[PDB]
Amino acid sequence: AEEFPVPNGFESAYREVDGVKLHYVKGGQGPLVMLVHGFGQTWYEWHQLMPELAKRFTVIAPDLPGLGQSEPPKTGYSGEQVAVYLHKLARQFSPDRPFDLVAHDIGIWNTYPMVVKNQADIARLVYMQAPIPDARIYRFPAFTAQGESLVWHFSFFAADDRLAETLIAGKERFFLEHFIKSHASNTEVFSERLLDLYARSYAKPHSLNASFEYYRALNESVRQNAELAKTRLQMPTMTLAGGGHGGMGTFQLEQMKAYAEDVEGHVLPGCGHWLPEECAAPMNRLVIDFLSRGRH
Amino acid sequence: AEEFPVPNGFESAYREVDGVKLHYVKGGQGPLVMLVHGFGQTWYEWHQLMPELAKRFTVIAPDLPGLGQSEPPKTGYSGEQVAVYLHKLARQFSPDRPFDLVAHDIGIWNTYPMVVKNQADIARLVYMQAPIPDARIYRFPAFTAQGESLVWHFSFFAADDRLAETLIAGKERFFLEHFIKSHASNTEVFSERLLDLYARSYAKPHSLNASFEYYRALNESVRQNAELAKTRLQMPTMTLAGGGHGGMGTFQLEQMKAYAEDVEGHVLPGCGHWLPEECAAPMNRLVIDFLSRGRHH
Repeated sequence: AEEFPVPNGFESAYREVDGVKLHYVKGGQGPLVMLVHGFGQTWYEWHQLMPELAKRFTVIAPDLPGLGQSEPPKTGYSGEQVAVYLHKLARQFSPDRPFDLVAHDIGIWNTYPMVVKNQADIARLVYMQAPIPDARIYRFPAFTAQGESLVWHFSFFAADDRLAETLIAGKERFFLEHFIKSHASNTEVFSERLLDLYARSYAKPHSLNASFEYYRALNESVRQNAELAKTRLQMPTMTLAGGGHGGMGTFQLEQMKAYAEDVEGHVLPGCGHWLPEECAAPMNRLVIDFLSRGRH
Repeated sequence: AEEFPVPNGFESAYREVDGVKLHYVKGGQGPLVMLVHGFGQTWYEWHQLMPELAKRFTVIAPDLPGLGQSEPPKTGYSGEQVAVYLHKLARQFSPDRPFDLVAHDIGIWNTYPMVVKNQADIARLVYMQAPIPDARIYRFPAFTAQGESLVWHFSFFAADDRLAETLIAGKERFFLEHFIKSHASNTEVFSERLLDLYARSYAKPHSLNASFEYYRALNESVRQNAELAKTRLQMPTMTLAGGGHGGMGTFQLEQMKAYAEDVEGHVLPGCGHWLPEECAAPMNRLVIDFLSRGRHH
């Protein structure tokens, strides 16, 4: 059974990593690029970028532990714990060569520790639309002169008593449409058909719970990254952010400059949080061009 | 059927104000003190203070429009619109002398405009445990290094799509217990009986909606107050805030200093947000003493 349609020529498969069965979709030939999705979504957010990249790269897009068709992690949900699974998975397919990494939203949280701890394994890096967990996240506002803020959901999802799961259970389709569209500029791309696909996946009880456990571990990830960030990233990096409603704007690049020696950033106008869907043509172009500076 | 038990010597009653039927509980004799409750609660949060205060004052505790047993407003939920109802209600009972005002949480939002526009009508003012709506509210953090922050609910409640009503319906008791305890230092004061009473009240569909419409009007109230605040408050003012988990700390007095010429403040250690319940005895004493410096009975 497949929660989302696999693009022609790709395979849907599983790989046991440290006792956790991870789902992924893989296609193409050449050096490896791993694409890591974020909250509210699965590997499928990459499905329009994957065929283009696969003309030059071996592309793998896993489901984060507990989300999509991947089993929950056995260690924990902090960035350092989850990054182990993702690093080992990539190195199964690229054991003797560095690979490229693209990550969106909490895909950043779940990959930054393995990037900084294994810099020689990462050829090039693309991060989009979320802060790396650090003290800057405590400076975002709870409420803005326009209304709900970009990251008030951090508190909602991290609250104890299983607050978010208890309220959202049975209402997952309603909640996800509101969450996605409230963070979008080009809302029209989120058809009811596409929203049904994403909602059915994260409504699995273990996936709804896994979604919020990433936020329950966020302060631990901040504490982890305070130590790890004493070492700057040395490989070529690109950041992307939306310039429209729901976008991180200039924050994405400005934070990354504290982390990376070699970084270029782009703000995409008229685009919010969901870059692969809201602004597929310019985002795909930027990613393909940046990764194609390396060998393929 | 009363939603909450009425203290001995008090009456539960209704008055029509601008076509809206407002519920209140009233007792005592002497100059008028109006006590205005906040989110998650009703007039009943004042039920321990009211009999003490009624020894020297006429005490009235209304339900905010749409909450408790009061009809929703027919104008809107911004501070300036709601304050009209509360001002006119007070004037029905104290038309010839200024009255005192005590407000908690969004009771502040719903009274500040009528205080600033009708200062001759306000003898003394007590505000506790919420910012006056102004630009300062945009500085509170979305998330903290210890977990959820004090006012992320501003965004949750103001969200469109009836986000809050839709997620909380069928879970009203669960949500209110979490909200109260996450903003409290002393949770033991909230018995199962008391939580049941508050949950049943705000679970009424029009009251659940009304609860969040106050927040959907919050930016409008901020914009209204930006004009109103050009006139400082001149009456004696006291602020109270909790010093414990859920409390506003020094923020309450420090904000009020920008609004009021004559202001004193107290921070109560070991108390969170729900001062009339968490720290009833010292809160009651401070209010009674502050109001009894003025003329009473």
